[PDB]
Amino acid sequence: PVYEHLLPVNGAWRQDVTNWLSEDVPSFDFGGYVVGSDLKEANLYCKQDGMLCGVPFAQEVFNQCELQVEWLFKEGSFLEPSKNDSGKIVVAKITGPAKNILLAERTALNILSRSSGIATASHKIISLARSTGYKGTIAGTRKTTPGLRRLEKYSMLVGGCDTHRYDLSSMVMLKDNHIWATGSITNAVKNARAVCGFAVKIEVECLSEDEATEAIEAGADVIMLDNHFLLECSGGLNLCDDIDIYSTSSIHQGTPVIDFSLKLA
Amino acid sequence: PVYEHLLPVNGAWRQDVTNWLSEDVPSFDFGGYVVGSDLKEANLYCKQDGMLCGVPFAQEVFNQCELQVEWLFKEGSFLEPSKNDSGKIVVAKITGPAKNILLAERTALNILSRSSGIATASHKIISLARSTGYKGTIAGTRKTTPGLRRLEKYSMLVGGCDTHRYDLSSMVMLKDNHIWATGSITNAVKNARAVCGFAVKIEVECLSEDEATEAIEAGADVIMLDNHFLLECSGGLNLCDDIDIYSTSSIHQGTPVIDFSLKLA
Amino acid sequence: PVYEHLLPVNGAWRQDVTNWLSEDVPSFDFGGYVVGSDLKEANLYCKQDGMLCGVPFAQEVFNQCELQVEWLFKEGSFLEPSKNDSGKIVVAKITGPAKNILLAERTALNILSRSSGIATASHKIISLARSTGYKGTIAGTRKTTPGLRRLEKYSMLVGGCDTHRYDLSSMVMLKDNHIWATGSITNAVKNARAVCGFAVKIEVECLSEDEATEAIEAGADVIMLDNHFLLECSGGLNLCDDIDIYSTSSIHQGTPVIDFSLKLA
Amino acid sequence: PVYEHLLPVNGAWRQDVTNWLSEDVPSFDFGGYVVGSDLKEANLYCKQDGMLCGVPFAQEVFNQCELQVEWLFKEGSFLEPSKNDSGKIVVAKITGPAKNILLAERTALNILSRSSGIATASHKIISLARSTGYKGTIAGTRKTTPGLRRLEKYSMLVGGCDTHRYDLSSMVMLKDNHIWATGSITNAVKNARAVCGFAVKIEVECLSEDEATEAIEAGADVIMLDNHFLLECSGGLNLCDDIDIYSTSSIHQGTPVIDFSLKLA
Amino acid sequence: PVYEHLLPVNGAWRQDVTNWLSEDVPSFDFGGYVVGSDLKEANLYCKQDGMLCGVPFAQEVFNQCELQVEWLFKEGSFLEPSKNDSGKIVVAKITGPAKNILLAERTALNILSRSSGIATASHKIISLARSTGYKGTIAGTRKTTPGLRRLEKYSMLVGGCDTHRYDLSSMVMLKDNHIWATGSITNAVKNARAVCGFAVKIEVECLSEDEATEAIEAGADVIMLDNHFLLECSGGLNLCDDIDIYSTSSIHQGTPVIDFSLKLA
Amino acid sequence: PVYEHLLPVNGAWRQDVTNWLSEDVPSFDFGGYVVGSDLKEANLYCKQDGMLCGVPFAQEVFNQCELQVEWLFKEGSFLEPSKNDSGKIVVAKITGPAKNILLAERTALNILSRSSGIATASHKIISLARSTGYKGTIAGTRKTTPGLRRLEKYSMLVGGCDTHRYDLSSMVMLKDNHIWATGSITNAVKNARAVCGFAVKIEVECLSEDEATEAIEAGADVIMLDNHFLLECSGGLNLCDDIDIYSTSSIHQGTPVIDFSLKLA
Ligand SMILES: O=C(O)c1cccnc1C(=O)O
Ligand SMILES: O=C(O)c1cccnc1C(=O)O
Ligand SMILES: O=C(O)c1cccnc1C(=O)O
Ligand SMILES: O=C(O)c1cccnc1C(=O)O
Ligand SMILES: O=C(O)c1cccnc1C(=O)O
Ligand SMILES: O=C(O)c1cccnc1C(=O)O
Repeated sequence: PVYEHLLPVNGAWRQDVTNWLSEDVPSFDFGGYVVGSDLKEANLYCKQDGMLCGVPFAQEVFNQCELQVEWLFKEGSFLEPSKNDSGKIVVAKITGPAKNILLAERTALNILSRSSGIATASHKIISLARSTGYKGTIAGTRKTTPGLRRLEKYSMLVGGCDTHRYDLSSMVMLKDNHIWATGSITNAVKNARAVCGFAVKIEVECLSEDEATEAIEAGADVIMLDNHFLLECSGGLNLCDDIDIYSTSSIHQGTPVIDFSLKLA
Repeated sequence: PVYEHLLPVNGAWRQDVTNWLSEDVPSFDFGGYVVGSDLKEANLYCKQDGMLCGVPFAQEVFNQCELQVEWLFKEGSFLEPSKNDSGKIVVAKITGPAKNILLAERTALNILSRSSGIATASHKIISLARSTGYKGTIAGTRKTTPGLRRLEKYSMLVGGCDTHRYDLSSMVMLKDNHIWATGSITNAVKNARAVCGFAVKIEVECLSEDEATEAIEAGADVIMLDNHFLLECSGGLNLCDDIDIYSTSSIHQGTPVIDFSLKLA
Repeated sequence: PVYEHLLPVNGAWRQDVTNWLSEDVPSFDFGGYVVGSDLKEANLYCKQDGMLCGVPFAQEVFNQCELQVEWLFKEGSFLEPSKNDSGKIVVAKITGPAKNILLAERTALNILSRSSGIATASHKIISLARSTGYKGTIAGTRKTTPGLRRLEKYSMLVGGCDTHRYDLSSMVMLKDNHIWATGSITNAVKNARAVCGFAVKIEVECLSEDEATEAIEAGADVIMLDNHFLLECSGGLNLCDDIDIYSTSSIHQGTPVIDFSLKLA
Repeated sequence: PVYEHLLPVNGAWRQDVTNWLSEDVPSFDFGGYVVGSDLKEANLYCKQDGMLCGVPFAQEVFNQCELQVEWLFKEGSFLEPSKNDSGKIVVAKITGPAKNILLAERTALNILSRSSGIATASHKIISLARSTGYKGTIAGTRKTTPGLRRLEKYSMLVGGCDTHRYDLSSMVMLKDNHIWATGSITNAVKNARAVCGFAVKIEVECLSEDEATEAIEAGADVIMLDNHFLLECSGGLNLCDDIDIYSTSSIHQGTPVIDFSLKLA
Repeated sequence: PVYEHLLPVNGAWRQDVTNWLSEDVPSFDFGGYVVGSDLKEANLYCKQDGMLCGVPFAQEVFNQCELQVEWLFKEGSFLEPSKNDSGKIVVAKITGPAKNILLAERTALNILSRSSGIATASHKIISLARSTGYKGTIAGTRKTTPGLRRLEKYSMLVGGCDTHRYDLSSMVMLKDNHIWATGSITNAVKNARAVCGFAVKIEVECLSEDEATEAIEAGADVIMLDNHFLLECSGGLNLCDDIDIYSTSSIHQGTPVIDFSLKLA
Repeated sequence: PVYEHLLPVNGAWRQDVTNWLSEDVPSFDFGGYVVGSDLKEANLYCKQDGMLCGVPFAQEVFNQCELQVEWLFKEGSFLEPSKNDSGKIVVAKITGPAKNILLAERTALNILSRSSGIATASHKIISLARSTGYKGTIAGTRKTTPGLRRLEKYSMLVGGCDTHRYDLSSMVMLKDNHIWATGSITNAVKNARAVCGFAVKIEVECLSEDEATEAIEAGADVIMLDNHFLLECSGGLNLCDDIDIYSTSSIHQGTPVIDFSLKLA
């Protein structure tokens, strides 16, 4: 299958791209005026070892800037301009009006560098906590960048990690707050089920044995223990027991970026 | 003066906040339904040493969620839950309907953690390259997070760094591409000036002495040398000559985040 | 003429379609990922006797999903999968990437089923109150579905009914409230005329003879009697006098839908 | 608990309300000009037996129109202006500028009538298929009105029915198309799981015994048979076996509306 | 009555105001930062003889900038800082944070100056072509400023002129193009009526006697002769016969502006 | 170079065009329905002496209306249908469906007439104050039409004038208000510099010699005297000293329009 197929042929994400362009050009593009529309050739370079990600997003930028691109690598590929036989690697060839190329450049690179960084960190962590023989899964969180959740979750997936719940409208996640708000884990879970129904899972964060057990009997689908049913521990950075899920914002939040660059022939 | 005064009482940034809420709740807030509207008290905790930033943005989230907040620290303050007399520090007191608090929580914390992280890195770098006795300035770049430029530039400022140019509609930045596109640095600069006028500066990236010098005579306001007029070097991470500006995406891109948390009494 | 020509080649209605897609895919299209982009063939089936409507809207969905469609029937056609020689009727042939077809499907069918239902009810009512020899017109109301007024009014037209006034900015409709608000029907009508001018008609709802008559002398273009000038009665469902207009939300509000389906070869 | 708490204090749904107002007043409100701003009193009447629904939405309309409202009944209440001791029932008291009341009126009533209709049909069906002693659940579909999904799903809930899956980004629903697209139910389910992860359920539509059984072994959470795991039958209108879920668009699509009205004192 | 009552308490026009603010502050308001939030007093001055218009729009700007304003003159008032006992006239008193006042200033004044200019020209023309004893009406056109139609039409009204048709969805206006497109004025008018219905008027532009007459018999509501039924001539700037309407873009297009200013105490 | 290259291949300005179309067709295009889609030919005529401007904007309208256009003159060309060998001049040839041409017409002409008017006035003023031998520049202001700033600034440029500062986020412009708000011009300028940095110029309005001089020493880039550093006088309409900049809203605000028309063959 193809990850980019997760993105609907059309939807709000394409308008996100348009807005990112507008964010860069509130009025006029002075540089585009001085450079002109002569057709030009350009290479997109990857200048740091890491996994390529964000291809469909960068491509949408290129599409809206009316350029012709040819990717030399499939998304998800691990690149290693490690050699520095030049120190970098051409991952795409671009053609189009000079101004159009220089306009798409920074926005496109801002997407690739950040999406690749998340993917790279996600992959490092799962493969790492694979190599121990762990069979469970490593998941993300909701601690995403404001306005950039679709892109970052998508990058988690390409990295080989679980996204965990997309938002607050997806899997219900109950805590102590909700628990004694209704009287007991049972009530909290029953009221959650009363509105989410069968199509969506309910997860309850516990801290003891009994607590977990009443949640199970209440109908909870997941139980978070935190630092018929699945088990999850959250926070854990460097431990692997035989829990089903380990959640950590480490694969997506505050991660290093993968450097890219673009140059006209 | 007050940094938050840079933000217009009303504009698109407030709609950005609304959209960040919508990004978290596409349909229903199941948890808000189970917890209810009973008034509750909550403390916002800073769990890592660093500079507080993003206050006006987090406050807008709280405002739209109809809550009452009292900040215990001015924005720009360096916090040091270093002590772990508890390991954390209450930076704000919040009151309002249970559901409203839990709805604002993740979005508000996603803003603070990232804005504080950028501020903290920005401050570390300038103060560092201060301590050497350098009198010039440290600036950022355009390698910002897509859709989050206002917030990140704002954080650079609070950190004590220069934002550098906001976008492509602000200071013109000419390169080799534009240069031989018109015939010479002089032409590129003349065509740029022809459209940007007197109100906006023109910066030309050079690589030699003469080049710099023709740019100066052409009317360039800044000259980038890269790895009446000002001088700037770009890339430099760990060197301080007596240049006027040192640009590096290090103070804002791929920076660690500062951990925060929120808990109901 | 062609009804779909009422829709401007470009305007907000096309953005409505985009938003309907986003409403169905807030994050990822998991099914589109599992099915892939292989080209596929598909038939759009009409599974209930009724008039075909909403063609230009369904087509916009197909266009944005980048598919190739061929309609086998003109909009406004009465279909009668009455036969159940199969029980259904292929009204369109579609081709395109598997994922793209399944993405457009539900949204496209939600449009056709509802637009056809309105058209079908509208047609049934006018033709019915035709067959009596009535020469006047049957009109709709403003009791449309929130956010879907353009589509429903358009469907009323295809059905052979009058839309009546599109909104509150179109024909002025005065009631008792406005009447004694100024002192008399004459004043209400004079103040309405004072702002709407000659380009827009003024309608006054009366309940007696004199009332109607003062409205006529005041300059009213239409007089509603309700359960140089035209006459209208509103509410009436099952009566036909020689009034000019009979208004009823029955041709568009709370009407049955016409079932459609889509299947890949 | 309170159903309206499912709605986030702020999000896109409130902007939906604003747009519904704009849809009614593209330019000027001639009637509002003739009536004026004098404070007025108004009663909201329910003129048909059915369940009250859409309260938070109608209230948002009233809020944006700056009016004061007092609801005489809790949402979810079954009303029976059956008596026609007057034939109707005051469900809310409104106060505010004349023009503001008449502006909110049609939009507010268009919401109540349709939301109550859906709720009423939903309730009739579950209670009905309750009375047989059926312990399973009755669910809706994705055949919602374009642009009005949040409101209609919300109404399904108030009616006492399950919403079923909200959209295509929520529970994965695999069919034959996806099945042989990968080679087997097992593959389809494995690829779906590969992208949706543990937080979201996977449902597979089958037509035989074995098929169901391979889906179960593949990891499917639900199995649709259509006309550890749950079972669902879809289409069924008037049959109740001991399946877990019965899906039908009947509780929300093409349902009669509940008539309301508003009158100034 | 009050003209500002034509504007719905809430709708897109208020979002237009927000966007006008964003158009002025894409990133930061440097001046607002240097001036601060200290409360200040300010007078809004009218520096040129003309009619005051655009009050509700300027007020919305002030409202969104959270200021307190007191208008010293009703909208529609003719001002004559003719005296230059100072040369200007305080039309409003404003109070609020320094930064908030200076932010609203230019946008608010850009609205008043242009709306007053249109009103002033509109009034000059009708009063002028009043003074001749003409009893007909002077109307505008569709040659409005892109994106500013609501404001300019509204200003035409305050000036004492007819707006003429608001847009292409309001009164149908047929020309030769449409006429021979169907075969004859009769056909064009019949097809127009077939879609616009009774609620909207149809206007046909003629150039001869017979032409006018067939339009009348076809059902046209207005007949334009251009350089039961009404008559209109379009273009005419400096002629008054006993036609009903004289259309000219002169009252709104390319009109001088009325100068205003704002100063802090 | 080409002025239209200042506009980004894609951004908000293209959405502005879409909205201008929606502003003209809130519901249906009755005329487009009566005229049909038959291909037609059309000439765009310039009926008044002046400079052609707004070409890229009018072209976007034509593009969205799916038409084929051929401009007979480069933007910036001075036209002189002075001859009235016919009285007008074909500046563009258009082809496409009848309805599509008539839909784009008014919006396209509203853009050309106003953009050309601004350009024409801008050119008249600079060339005029050229002919005196003045070597400085003539600039505009921020007194632009709400929502139409990009278009009007762009027109100023084509006219041969300086735009002056685009908005409040571009060059800082300090006044007395800001000056004594901090204690002195020096403080105001220092606080402005503290937030705008090196990339953006600071302008201070003075009224005396010393004042100018302290601003210069404070670091101001421009000094406005009003009715290393540059000098500017603002207001001046009919005086030319050897100042660097003369600002006047006369080249863009309240300027006459250049009449255009469109006719089908
Ligand atoms: O909310 C979540 O989805 C989540 C899931 C696992 C761990 N943390 C979180 C969080 O965002 O705090
Ligand atoms: O473009 C800029 O503003 C910029 C300024 C200095 C260094 N880098 C950049 C960049 O974004 O590549
Ligand atoms: O308002 C209208 O257009 C209308 C016209 C006829 C009958 N009812 C209505 C209504 O919406 O209540
Ligand atoms: O897609 C769904 O969610 C759905 C669920 C059950 C029955 N039908 C459908 C449908 O929309 O066709
Ligand atoms: O179209 C109109 O409404 C109109 C009405 C009268 C005169 N001109 C026009 C025009 O815009 O060309
Ligand atoms: O604000 C400006 O940019 C400006 C610049 C020069 C003269 N006036 C102004 C103004 O808008 O009042």
